[PDB]
Amino acid sequence: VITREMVEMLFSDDSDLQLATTQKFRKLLSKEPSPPIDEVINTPRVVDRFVEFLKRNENCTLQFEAAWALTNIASGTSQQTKIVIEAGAVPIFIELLNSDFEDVQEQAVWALGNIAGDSSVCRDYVLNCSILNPLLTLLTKSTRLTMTRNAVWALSNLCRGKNPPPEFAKVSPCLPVLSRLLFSSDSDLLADACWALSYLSDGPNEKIQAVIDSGVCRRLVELLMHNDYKVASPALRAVGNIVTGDDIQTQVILNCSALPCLLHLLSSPKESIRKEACWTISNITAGNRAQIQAVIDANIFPVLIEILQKAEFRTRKEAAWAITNATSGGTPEQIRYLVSLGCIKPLCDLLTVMDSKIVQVALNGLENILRLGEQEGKRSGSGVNPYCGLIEEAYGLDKIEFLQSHENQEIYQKAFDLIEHYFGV
Amino acid sequence: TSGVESAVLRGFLILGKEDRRYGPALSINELSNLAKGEKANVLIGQGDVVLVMKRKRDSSILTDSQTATKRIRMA
Repeated sequence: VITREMVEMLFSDDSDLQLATTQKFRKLLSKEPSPPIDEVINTPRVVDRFVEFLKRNENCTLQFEAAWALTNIASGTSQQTKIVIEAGAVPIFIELLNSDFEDVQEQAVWALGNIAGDSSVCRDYVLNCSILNPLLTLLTKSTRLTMTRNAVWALSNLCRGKNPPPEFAKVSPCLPVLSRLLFSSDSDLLADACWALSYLSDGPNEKIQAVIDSGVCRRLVELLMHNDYKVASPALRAVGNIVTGDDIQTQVILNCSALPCLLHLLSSPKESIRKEACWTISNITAGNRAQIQAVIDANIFPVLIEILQKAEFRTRKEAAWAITNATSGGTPEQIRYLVSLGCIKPLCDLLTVMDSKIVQVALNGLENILRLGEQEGKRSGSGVNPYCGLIEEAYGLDKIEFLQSHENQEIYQKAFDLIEHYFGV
Repeated sequence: TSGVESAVLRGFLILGKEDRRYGPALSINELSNLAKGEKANVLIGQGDVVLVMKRKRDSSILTDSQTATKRIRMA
């Protein structure tokens, strides 16, 4: 715990006693396993005294020890970070980003990273204190690998969050810096840079265009094939978010030859990679007919159909979307091709899952196939739906009829209408 | 429905009939403004209203990068 002389020395008037005391407090908070954060902040005036030492530009070591002490306090719970912010440390920490001492700079970054990473409230506050310009300056002027890592990680904390997301105008200027950082070889650097890009590309297509405008797509696609999962996984997330954009934006990713990478990642030994590869492809097959065709030419669908019937369920869900989206936007020849790969059977098998959302997705893909079958039956006067028989063979009709016992009204109403429209006696 | 309505609705999944839990219906020209992952009713054809969502899905239903938002400096 604390001592009385610690308190009395901390408020002395000589730098010798101050620096020694702050170092004692720093050592206490820099100790495992359970740091005495409360005891330090509960002790009156202490937090304010640490903050006051950040202004001591004449004493480099005092600033360093002070920043470190506050850093470990801001690493705790939300209330513990509240005390540091309300002590007024944030605007001072931002000034210390342009400290002439590198050891003071880096610890300022770390502190601000911890503060911003507390909540969306703290994040927006840090951004409102204009951290971005000094931080990006520090990042581009850095000469140490440990400094850049901390800066990027802090930057990624400024981007993280969706409830609410940060004001895009206050975070988007970091995109050119982030773009250049993708060319580094450091795994830790690439990882946080790709996470920051995935945060920024997570939303409306305006935000996605800004990400694209910085020219990160080509590099992001190459990083899909990185041997470190700490890099490939966020890189896939960023690419996956970008192809949630419109047809034009999605095409950028495709012209970077992403599909052969995505095909390869469908066979990944890591479970989360296959799922997000499927998720990414599902957002591409939700595109136009040229893009669906691009997925066909990349020989992706035979694998998706294998996944649809045999993979881990949370991976099957995304493959279902991929097949279903393809049946809604595709040409008759494209849908005819999916049917020839045997997509009806594993679609029908999903009609009985307990995830009511995937049931609707399955129902949609089947209805799409059925509607095209009906249109096909009119463009040749046969009046016969060629896919009704295949669905019957796959016990789809029985399963659709069984859905009339499903509690979900949307599913019930849907199954009811399909039977009435395509399977009337 | 019209060619325009059909083309637009290709980017959407029709979840079912009008559900007023999600409020008054959007028009077809407003529908593109719908946030990814959200649901809305939309006016189509001759006064019909259906509930929809974008087929373009955000990364919401996925895993986390929770490690690490905060880092303490030790040793």
